Amino acid sequence: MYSDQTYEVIKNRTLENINLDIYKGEGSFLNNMVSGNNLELSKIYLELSKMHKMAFIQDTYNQFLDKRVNEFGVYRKLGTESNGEVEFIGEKGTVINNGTIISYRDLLFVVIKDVTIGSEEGDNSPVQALEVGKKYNLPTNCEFKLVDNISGVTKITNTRSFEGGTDIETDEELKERFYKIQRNQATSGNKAHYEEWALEVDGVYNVKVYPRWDGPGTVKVLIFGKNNQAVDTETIERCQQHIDEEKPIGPTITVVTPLPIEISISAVMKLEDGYTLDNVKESFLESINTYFRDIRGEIIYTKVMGILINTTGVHDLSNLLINGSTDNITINEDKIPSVTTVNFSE
Amino acid sequence: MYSDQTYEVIKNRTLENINLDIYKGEGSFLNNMVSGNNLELSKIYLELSKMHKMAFIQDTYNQFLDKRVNEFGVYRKLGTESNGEVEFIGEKGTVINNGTIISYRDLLFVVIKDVTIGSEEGDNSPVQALEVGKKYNLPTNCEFKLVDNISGVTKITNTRSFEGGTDIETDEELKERFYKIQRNQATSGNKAHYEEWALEVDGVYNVKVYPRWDGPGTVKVLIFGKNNQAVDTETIERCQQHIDEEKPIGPTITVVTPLPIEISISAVMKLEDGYTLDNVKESFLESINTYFRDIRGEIIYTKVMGILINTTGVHDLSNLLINGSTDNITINEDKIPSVTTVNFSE
Amino acid sequence: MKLIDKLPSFDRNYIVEEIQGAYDTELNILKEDIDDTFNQLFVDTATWGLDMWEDILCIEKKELDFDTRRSNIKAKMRSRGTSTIEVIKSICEAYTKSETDIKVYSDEFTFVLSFIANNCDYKTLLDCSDMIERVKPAHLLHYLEPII
Repeated sequence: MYSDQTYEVIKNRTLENINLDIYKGEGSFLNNMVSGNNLELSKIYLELSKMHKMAFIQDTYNQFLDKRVNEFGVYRKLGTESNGEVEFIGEKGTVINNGTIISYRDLLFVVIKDVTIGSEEGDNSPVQALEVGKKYNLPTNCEFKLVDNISGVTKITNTRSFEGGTDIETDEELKERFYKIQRNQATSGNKAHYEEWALEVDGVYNVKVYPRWDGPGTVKVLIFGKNNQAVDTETIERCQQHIDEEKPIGPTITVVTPLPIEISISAVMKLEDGYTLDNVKESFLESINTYFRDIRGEIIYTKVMGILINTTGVHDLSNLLINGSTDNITINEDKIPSVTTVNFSE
Repeated sequence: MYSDQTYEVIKNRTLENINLDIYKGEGSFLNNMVSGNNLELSKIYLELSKMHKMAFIQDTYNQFLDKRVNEFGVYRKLGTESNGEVEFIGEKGTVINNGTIISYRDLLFVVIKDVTIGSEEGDNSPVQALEVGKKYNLPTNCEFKLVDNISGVTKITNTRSFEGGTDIETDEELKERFYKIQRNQATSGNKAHYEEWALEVDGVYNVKVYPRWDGPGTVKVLIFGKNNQAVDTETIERCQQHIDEEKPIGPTITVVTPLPIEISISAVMKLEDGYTLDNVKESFLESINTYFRDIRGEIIYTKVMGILINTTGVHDLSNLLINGSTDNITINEDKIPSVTTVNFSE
Repeated sequence: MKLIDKLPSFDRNYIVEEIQGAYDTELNILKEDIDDTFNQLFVDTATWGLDMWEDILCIEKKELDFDTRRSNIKAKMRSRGTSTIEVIKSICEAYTKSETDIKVYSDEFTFVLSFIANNCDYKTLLDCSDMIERVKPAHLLHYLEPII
């Protein structure tokens, strides 16, 4: 191909193309024109080889990828600026106006709202990164410094880690994203397609779909908030409207929120020395709350009493009763145990 | 414009651009070098035109075609290998380890399950084809040979035919898929979308969709292989389960394949000199097979018996009956003619 | 201009220069041809190439201006019909020039279109219904109802 086509090869080819009495000689004037044209033609061959690659969907550049995705209607992500809140410590009554820039090392951060040291609202003010990037996502407790000294301001530190700083999307990321988009398109009523739109709601984390719950075409949408806790009613409403904005033709949609199950417990236990009823009560309730957060399936009475005895301050235990029974209690779907009654006696 | 400039026009233009008192004489070495440089110029312009062609892929299938098709989300389906089970016959107690190499004719196969002859597990072990293609879809009772010499083994044969060997994709087939998609307009939950879904699975070449065949939420899907041929039930199952993966939930999917129409031939004909019954029977079988490949609508008695009289070795014929009659029979949908009985005599 | 620079000292006279200048002008023509072809490679920069772009798209029509060619190409690819009922309902209302309500039973899979018969005529109603069935899911059954 064009790699085979070179200065020497095309030069000899052109020399053969000419039927002339002049013997071919190095440095001849006619040889000079032929050699110059062949050099520029070889350069043009290299350019053609390059525009092979530049015309492809892959191995594009910033402008090339931009044009391709604009033809596809896709747009690359420039990233987002980091956002956090810092604390200003210094002379009381000092007013830090909006637009003030605080520098941590070489990083530059700007204060959004006015903050007064010693004010009733406090000395905490949200601070946004001047530019996008992971480097702007500063951790907690960073000693920010004013670029411009302000009288009355001494120490600037963030009580929370800076977040929201996202980097510039790379070409490969956008290429793979576009390839996935073309590969997987929105369908009418696929479980994954419908569930993804529900996943866009911030409040909910886990989404489940129960089709045929009320006959053909009937879809029962099941949602789960933070660690499968029930979200607020307004969150349910906004999720319902959102999924209706993307729902297929003629579906019946019901959003189901997780339910809590109250738990009442009672036992007659012996407490270890130096420990009171309140301490063992709080420790065991925290432990059993963790267990409820991790319990899969139904309740295990033996596991409950095991976490009870393993709790510090339990000399011995007896007469353990949960919800009026000592048997294993079945947990149904969308039901999470909730600690409500703790009847502990020594 | 690459096509705008041609060899002789630019040759004359270059000659005119030379402004010298030297007369421009034909046959001169100067004219000869202009001719050679213009020859290289025509080569580079033609190559630029070919570059434009390769960029548009109006003809001359290229890698550009594959990449542009991948841009539109369509991707080549490589295919699958044939599957089956073989019987090991030989000395009792011999163990045929997994991965054993067996060759029947040119094709090569691999043992999938470690089988011991004489064990309670039986002498039958699954075998999968080592390459993608329909040739590996071996029929039943085929004998297989050990590539490696194993003591105590005598015969290897398959109790059933081998299936699952979908053919490898061809560039023309992908081009036709892309073009028919270009006329199509897939929509989330659409009949054309369902047709595309069916076309996705290998072995599916012709797709028929029937909406409301039974009414409310009822889907009737009819598929065809190459040249409107029936497909294996495994392919049907794969296609229907894939559709169910992508289909909206609630519709009733129904996928079927064409079935043959049996035909029996009875006739008395005068054998030609130097021709036997088997030869003319085989020749007419080939003729009727290619005619059935080319047939559409109904079988025409006159056409069949006229292609019989035109067959080599056929002098005169009489009392020709198709299924005992001389009447044209309609070839319905998802139905193809099938030759069952051939009765020729003198 | 480049060749004469590459040319030797003894070839600095006009007799040598004329051929090199003519060839340099020709190669300038060739390089602007390369530029034009590279523009033709990209669909946005390609003006005359938009026709066989549409031919690749397998849609053919006489066209006025290249901007509309690019717009039609962008519309042709992607632009998937939404599964939302509202978009299709709006299109149906635009065809019929009358509002349409939906009484859909997922158990029945039944779709119904109600519209004033006076607003929309027979032929355009049939065309709109054919377009709907082209877009509407095959399993779902739709019905157009004219209001007397």
